[PDB]
Amino acid sequence: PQITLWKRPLVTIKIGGQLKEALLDTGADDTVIEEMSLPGRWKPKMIGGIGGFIKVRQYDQIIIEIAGHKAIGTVLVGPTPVNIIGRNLLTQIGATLNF
Amino acid sequence: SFNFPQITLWKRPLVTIKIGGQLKEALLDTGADDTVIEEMSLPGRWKPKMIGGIGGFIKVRQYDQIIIEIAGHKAIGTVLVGPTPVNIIGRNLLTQIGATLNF
Ligand SMILES: CC(C)(C)NC(=O)[C@@H]1C[C@@H]2CCCC[C@@H]2CN1C[C@@H](O)[C@H](Cc1ccccc1)NC(=O)[C@H](CC(N)=O)NC(=O)c1ccc2ccccc2n1
Ligand SMILES: [Cl-]
Ligand SMILES: [Cl-]
Repeated sequence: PQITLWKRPLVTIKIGGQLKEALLDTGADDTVIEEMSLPGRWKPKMIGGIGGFIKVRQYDQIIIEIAGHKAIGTVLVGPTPVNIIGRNLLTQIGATLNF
Repeated sequence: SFNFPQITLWKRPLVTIKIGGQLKEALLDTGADDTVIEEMSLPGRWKPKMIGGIGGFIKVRQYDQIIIEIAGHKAIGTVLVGPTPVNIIGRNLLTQIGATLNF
């Protein structure tokens, strides 16, 4: 619960019965995780980053545990190089950025 | 506090920065290794670099030892200049203003 930024802020997540590592990312609007199957229905979405846009699958109301905190919300699945926890779920677990 | 704000993440964590004499808005971004600013003029030597993120890579100019004011806090470090859609303050400078994640 107090994470400095001299290293990447990586945490463990539990999603679709798997443990994975993910990046706590205040610069991401959305949560984007590498290809895997999830227990739900999806719809298409386009999202942008540095370097253009990618197609992802949008899964709503997904149960995901981040550093032991449970969230239930939208997870995007697509060709990201790193699993990213964005503000939609950072807010659910009560994360803040402090000076 | 006003001098050391606790920033909630309901909205994008945007702040005012001053760089190269100019005021700009930038994103405080714990998920970025580097600080990347839109095309602008900076002094000194630079070297070309490729940096990547979600969509792929962009070519930037790397400048070292740049002074930047971030929400009124002084930080010095490398700044990459290039075709980023959003100015972002990455971990190399967030550490210099004592930023932490808390939950
Ligand atoms: C994740 C998504 C919802 C698409 N949002 C974003 O990606 C938004 C888009 C915004 C507008 C365009 C400019 C970027 C800002 C902030 N970003 C969030 C932002 O936090 C984003 C998230 C991220 C992390 C790691 C890998 C990829 C993507 N970081 C980045 O784009 C930074 C840029 C940099 N410093 O070089 N990338 C990295 O720090 C980084 C780290 C490891 C990597 C490994 C392999 C390939 C690329 C890698 N890039
Ligand atoms: Cl959500
Ligand atoms: Cl630096």
